[PDB]
Amino acid sequence: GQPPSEAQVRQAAWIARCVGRGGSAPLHRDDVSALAETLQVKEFAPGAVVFHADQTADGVWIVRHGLIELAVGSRRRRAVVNILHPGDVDGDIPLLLEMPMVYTGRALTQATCLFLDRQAFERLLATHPAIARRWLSSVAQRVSTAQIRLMGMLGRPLPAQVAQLLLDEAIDARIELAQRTLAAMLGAQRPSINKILKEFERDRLITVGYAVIEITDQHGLRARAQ
Amino acid sequence: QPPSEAQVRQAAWIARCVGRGGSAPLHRDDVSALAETLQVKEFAPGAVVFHADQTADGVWIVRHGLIELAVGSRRRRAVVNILHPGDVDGDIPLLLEMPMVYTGRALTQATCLFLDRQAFERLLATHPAIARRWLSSVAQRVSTAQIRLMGMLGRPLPAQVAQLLLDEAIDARIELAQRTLAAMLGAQRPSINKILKEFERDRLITVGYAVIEITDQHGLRARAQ
Ligand SMILES: [Cl-]
Repeated sequence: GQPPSEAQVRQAAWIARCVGRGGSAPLHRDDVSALAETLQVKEFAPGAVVFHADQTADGVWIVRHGLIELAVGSRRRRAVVNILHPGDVDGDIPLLLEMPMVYTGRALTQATCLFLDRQAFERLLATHPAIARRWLSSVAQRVSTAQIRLMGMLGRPLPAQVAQLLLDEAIDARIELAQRTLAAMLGAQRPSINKILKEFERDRLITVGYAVIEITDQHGLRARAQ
Repeated sequence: QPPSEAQVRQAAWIARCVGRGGSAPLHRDDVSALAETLQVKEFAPGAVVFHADQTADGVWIVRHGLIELAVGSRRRRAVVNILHPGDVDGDIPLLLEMPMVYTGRALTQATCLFLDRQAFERLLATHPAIARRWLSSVAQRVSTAQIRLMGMLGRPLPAQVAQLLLDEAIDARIELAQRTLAAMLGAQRPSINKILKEFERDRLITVGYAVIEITDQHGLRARAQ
């Protein structure tokens, strides 16, 4: 079929940069344990949908086991914008903003997610001050981190921006994003991005693979990021 | 000697996360109830309320007067925002354990209320409605800025300028230096100056000394695309 619009990809990608991670998790795993019988335990076969784009955020999802792919568009030509690992959290900030989810989460491997519905979420915050307080820290961290990344791109040459984006996205020196998605995140023309990546590759800074990019010279790439 | 473009840009976008009105974490009734908790600070014009690069050690609520937010040496200051009664600042850097990134100076006689770190934690620990409202407030304030930044991506500069003027306008008025407008867009003053003069020739805006008035909102929205 057809790929989603540049606008849809850009919006999904940057909003997906506010997901909760290890260092920014709103609940400790021990808090999660204590919520047993309140959290709903959901199992997912590979390929199964956890939540749908454009549907109201009606609770908080915690990844417990497996990997969850975040993507926008039709399955065949969807744009992957992120991957959630065990401990990661999504749904809470859009709930706080009374917004729908703007991408779809699907199990990439056999997965278990824990669901805190809206009512349970409100009750938790109304009754547990320490949990409310850590949630506030988490939200501040996650949204500010995204903002600061957008701010930092401004006023810099595009190759510096691409270099910086790769460095920021890399996990174990790997960026698992399509070139099209990188272009969308930077508001850049796709041929412009291709040429930069090709130059970085020629200069032995990166390797461009099958919708993944490998960093081969971190210090050299840091220099391009200025 | 002046602040750098990156300094101005950073301070300006951070200043766009100030809590105001519906987005403020404390409403007027909360502030009244916190009378014997909040420290009342009085200022004369030119007084420094808080300094760039200093540790955020509490939350500021403006009660009376106007507070100019700016970066750079005093003589070469770039103004990035004005706080008005009801505005709340300092809470996000406090939550992040980060420094203030701009200096607040009183423009007028001013009264600010200060909720120090210890009082802030005690409030959050004992007031569930204010704790829950703070959560939504931080999310809303920063996301609103995030959305403005996202919406600039890949757009032509004249549309960005038109959109920024529309977003900044209070009662059709924008009080920022052209160099600051340019820094917020990641651009240089001559580029912005050329665009504003063309907008002014088409009777969309009127341009003064660090002040722009919108005179044709429909026309300017058209340019914002
Ligand atoms: Cl491409």
